[PDB]
Amino acid sequence: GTSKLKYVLQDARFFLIKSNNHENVSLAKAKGVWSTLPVNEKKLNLAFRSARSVILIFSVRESGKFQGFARLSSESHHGGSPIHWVLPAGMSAKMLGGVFKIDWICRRELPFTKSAHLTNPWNEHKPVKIGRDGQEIELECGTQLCLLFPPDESIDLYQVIHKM
Ligand SMILES: CNc1nc(Cl)nc2c1ncn2Cc1ccc(C(=O)O)cc1
Repeated sequence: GTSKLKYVLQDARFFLIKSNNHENVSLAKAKGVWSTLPVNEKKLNLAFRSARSVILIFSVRESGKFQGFARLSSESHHGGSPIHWVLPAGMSAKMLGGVFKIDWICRRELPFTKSAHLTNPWNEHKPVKIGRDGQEIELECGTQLCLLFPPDESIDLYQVIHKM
C-alpha cells in the first residue's frame, strides 16, 4: 500500500539530486550513503534539523529518468570511510567529502515522461525534472512526484518510520 509512504512524506522537504554518473547512484543504493558539493551539503544539513523527513530524489544526468528516492538519516560526517565515488572530470575528492547516511524509500526508476504534469514553484514552475543539483522541490510537487514512482516492495517503511 501507500499509507506508510504518505506518512513518511508528511511535511517532508524534498531536494533534487543530480548525479553525473550511474556508478555513484549504484554505490549510494548499495551502501546507504550520499555526498554532494559543499554548497548543497550546507543546505541539506540545515534542512535535516528543520524537518521530520528530508527526501532526496535522484536523477542521473542524461538518463531521462529519476532513479529513486531516499530519506536522510544523518547530517554529513567526515572520516568514516573514503567512499570510492567516481569523480567527474575536474571534480576533486575533497569536494565530495561529507557523507550523509540515507535510507532508500524507492530504488525503482521513473521516466521524466511520467512527471511532465508536475511543476516546481521553487524553480519558476518549470517541470520538476528541470533543476540543478540540490534544487528544493515544494511540498505538494515533491509529494506527488514520489507517489508516481512504482512501488518498491523490497523495502519495509516500518524502520524508516521509527527513525522519525
Ligand atoms: C557522489 N556525489 C556526486 N557524484 C556525481 Cl558523479 N555527480 C554529483 C554528485 N553530487 C552532485 N553531482 C553533480 C555535480 C554538479 C556540479 C559539479 C561541478 O561544479 O563540478 C560536479 C558534479
